[PDB]
Order: sequence, then structure tokens, then C-alpha cells
Amino acid sequence: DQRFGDLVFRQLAPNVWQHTSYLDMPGFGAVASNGLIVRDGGRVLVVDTAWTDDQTAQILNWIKQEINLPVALAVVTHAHQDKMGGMDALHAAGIATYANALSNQLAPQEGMVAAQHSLTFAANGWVEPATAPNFGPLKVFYPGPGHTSDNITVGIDGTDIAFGGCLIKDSKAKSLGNLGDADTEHYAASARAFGAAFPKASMIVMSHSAPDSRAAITHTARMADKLRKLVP
Amino acid sequence: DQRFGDLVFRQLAPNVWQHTSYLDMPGFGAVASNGLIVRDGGRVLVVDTAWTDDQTAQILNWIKQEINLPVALAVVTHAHQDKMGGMDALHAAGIATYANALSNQLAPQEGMVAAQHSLTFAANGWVEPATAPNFGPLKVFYPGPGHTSDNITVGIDGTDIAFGGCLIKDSKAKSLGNLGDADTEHYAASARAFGAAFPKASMIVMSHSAPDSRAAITHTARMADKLRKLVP
Ligand SMILES: [Zn+2]
Ligand SMILES: [Zn+2]
Ligand SMILES: [Zn+2]
Ligand SMILES: [Zn+2]
Repeated sequence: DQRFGDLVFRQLAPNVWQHTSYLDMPGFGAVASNGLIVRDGGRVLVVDTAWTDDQTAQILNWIKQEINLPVALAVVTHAHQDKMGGMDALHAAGIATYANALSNQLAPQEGMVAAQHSLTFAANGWVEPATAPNFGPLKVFYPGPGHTSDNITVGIDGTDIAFGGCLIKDSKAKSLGNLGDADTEHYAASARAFGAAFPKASMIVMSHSAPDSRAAITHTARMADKLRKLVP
Repeated sequence: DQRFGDLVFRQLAPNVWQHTSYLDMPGFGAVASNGLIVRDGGRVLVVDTAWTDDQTAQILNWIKQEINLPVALAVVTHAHQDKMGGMDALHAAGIATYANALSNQLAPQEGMVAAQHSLTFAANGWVEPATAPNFGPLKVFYPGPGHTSDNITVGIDGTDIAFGGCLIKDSKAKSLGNLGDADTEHYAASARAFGAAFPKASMIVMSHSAPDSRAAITHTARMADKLRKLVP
């Protein structure tokens, strides 16, 4: 695990790294958020920003020093601060940014700055390739509402890795979330859709926990299931 | 205002009618649901099905008898029974059907049959015209999650009418109704988006009330304001 400033990096495969940023906040402590960095031939692809523009810049600085390839594009997984808080740093660096159209639509409402481009999805959940030009091994899937209405998901082709973002909870989590933009009705089915979209992923990377097995997916849907009846 | 089988039709403008149908529920008597019929030159456009296939067939029969123009297409406003229950009646009649891609994605989970085509929306909420061919005066807008994640909205060009579907409740409603699929965080902003998208609409048609003034929007948005709670 390479430390770089306030960011931590963990190689998950040749060509794939997890980036982790921390939001240092009173009462709680540091809240971790994870994203991905993927080397695809002669360029780098990033999934998710860090919490802040300055932390995101540090990712880019780490990429420069450790990998020394240019960053072609970033995909951002939904319109929350842990995923899109550093969009300005990506834009300032001349990186082409992508998000779900709905994520761009909601961005202003949240405190976020919108990605430059909007991804669109088929009825099957799969991204319309015309809207995701040159994503290389990044396979982008919209599993349905869950953690959020806009949440998207990313598989990394030629690896066992799939990224659930904040949709999939840890195999030992007890809660699905605190905020009313989680879709309690559909969550379980969204969790499962994700699993069905990347049936070969054995390593399941997520926003707030160390990578886990496919048990995270099962656990997350099960939770979602039991809760559906208890929400006031 | 006219009765035809177990449906009710109400002319709202030259060229525009409200269709009403009823589903007996155990919770209480007949529950009404409203949709639209629009004459555009030499063809008819339909917004929303009735609750059932049979009831939707009667809408077609009424169109035949009262307007006697062919039905070019139907747009459906979200994946719930009152809006999409009659999809099979539309497809058996050879009518081209459209829904939010998300509505089509969610359909199976919801007991619904998917539309034949998927609508896609820009970051600003307006429908991508390439996905909505020949919609004539139908101006389709996705205001953001509210009643449902997938709820869409329709303005009728050259009229004062805007259709909020189940997003908007009338200005005298005691509640926002069923919140099971609702996005409590974004609802108020989605309500307002709708209003901002059709700033000239003075007649606001909705799924479960008689047409109302713009006060319905304000009232809806304000009820929804009371749903956002800060969570520690
Ligand atoms: Zn989030
Ligand atoms: Zn998160
Ligand atoms: Zn509904
Ligand atoms: Zn309804």
C-alpha cells in the first residue's frame, strides 16, 4: 500500500489500483472512500474522484509519479461527495469526465459539479456505447435504483474485478443507509442485477470497505430484502 | 364529459381529452387514474394506459368512435399499474409504445410489460429527440426522482396543459400518497423542476385528481419539503 499525501493506494491486479481518500471530520473520525485507477495500454482511466478537489489532484500527482501515463477519462459513479467532490480538479487537468445523465442532472442539487458528458443506458442496464467512447476495459452497468437512483457500476474487463461503488455493502454491514434517496423497494434487485451483470467477478471492490468476495453481493441483497418490510 | 363503458372522458381543450379509469381495490372503493388523449392533425397520441388491458382497449374503442383517427403512439409515464397496466392492449392493436428506459428496466420487477421503445434524457431533463420520433406537440421532460425514480412528465405544445402524472397532487391534497417507491430527498426539487420546465402551463393535469392550477405544483413541492429531514 503506497501512501501519497493523504491518499492511499493499493494494487489489486497488474493494471488496476484502488485509491482511498479520507474525510477528516469531528465526532466521527476519518471516513474512507474508495475508487479505481486502471492502466489501459498507454493511458490511465479513473473511476471516482476523491472527496475533495485537492485530494483528487493528489491522485493525479500519484498517477504521474507512479505510472507516468496520461489520464484519458474519469467515470464517476453517482452524484455524492465521495464520488464527485473532486470534479473541478479533473476538469482543470484536462480530463474528460463521464457520469450517468441522471447524476449530471442531480449534481447541482447536491453540491456537485456535473461531469462533461452524460452516459445513457439501455433497458437492459448496459451503457449505450455511443455515449462511452474509448472506455477500453471499463464495462459500465446501471443496475437500477439502490444506494441512489443514479448509481452506476463498473466491471474491468480481463480481470476478476467489479466495482459496486456504494451500492454493494460489506459482507458484515447491518444498515443499507440513512438517506431517503436510497430506493428501499428496488435495492435488493439492483444488488442482484449487479451480480448478474458481472457473474465472473470474484473480487468485488466497494466505496467504503476493503475488497470482498461475491458474499458482499448476497449479503447486501439479503439486508435489502429484510428491510423492505420495516421501513416506516 | 362523457361515459363509455366503465371509463370517463373529459375534453380539456380542442384536441385534448383526459381519460379516466377505475380499479376496485380492497383498501377502499374505485380508485381513479387519469391519462391523456391528444389529436395531432390526422393521428392520435396517447399518454398512459388505463389500469388494465381491457380498460385500455375501451380507450381505443372510444377513440375510434369519437375521433376516428389512428393512434400513432403511446407514451407511458412510469412503471406502475395505473400507467402501464394496459400495455398488451396497445401492442395487440399495433400501437408504438414509449417509456423512460428506466421504466422499461423496472417493468418486469413491477408486474408490467415493457414499452417497445426507450426514451433517454439529457442532463437537463429534456428528452433526447432521437428517442422520441414524431411526438408532435408532446414535450417530454424527466424532472428527477419523485413519486418514483422513473417518473416522467409531458407538456402539450400549443395548449396551456402540462401533465405531471403521479408526481403532482392537487392543491388541496392531504398527502403525497404512496411513498413506497418515492425519493423523499429529491421529490420537492423534482416537483419544481416540472413547474420550471412548463412555466406557461396554467392547466396542470394529474393522475389522481381533477385538473388544477399551478397551485398543485407549489402545494406538492411544499408537502415534499416536509419530507426532507436532516439525519445526524
Ligand atoms: Zn452515495
Ligand atoms: Zn458512499
Ligand atoms: Zn406510480
Ligand atoms: Zn398513480
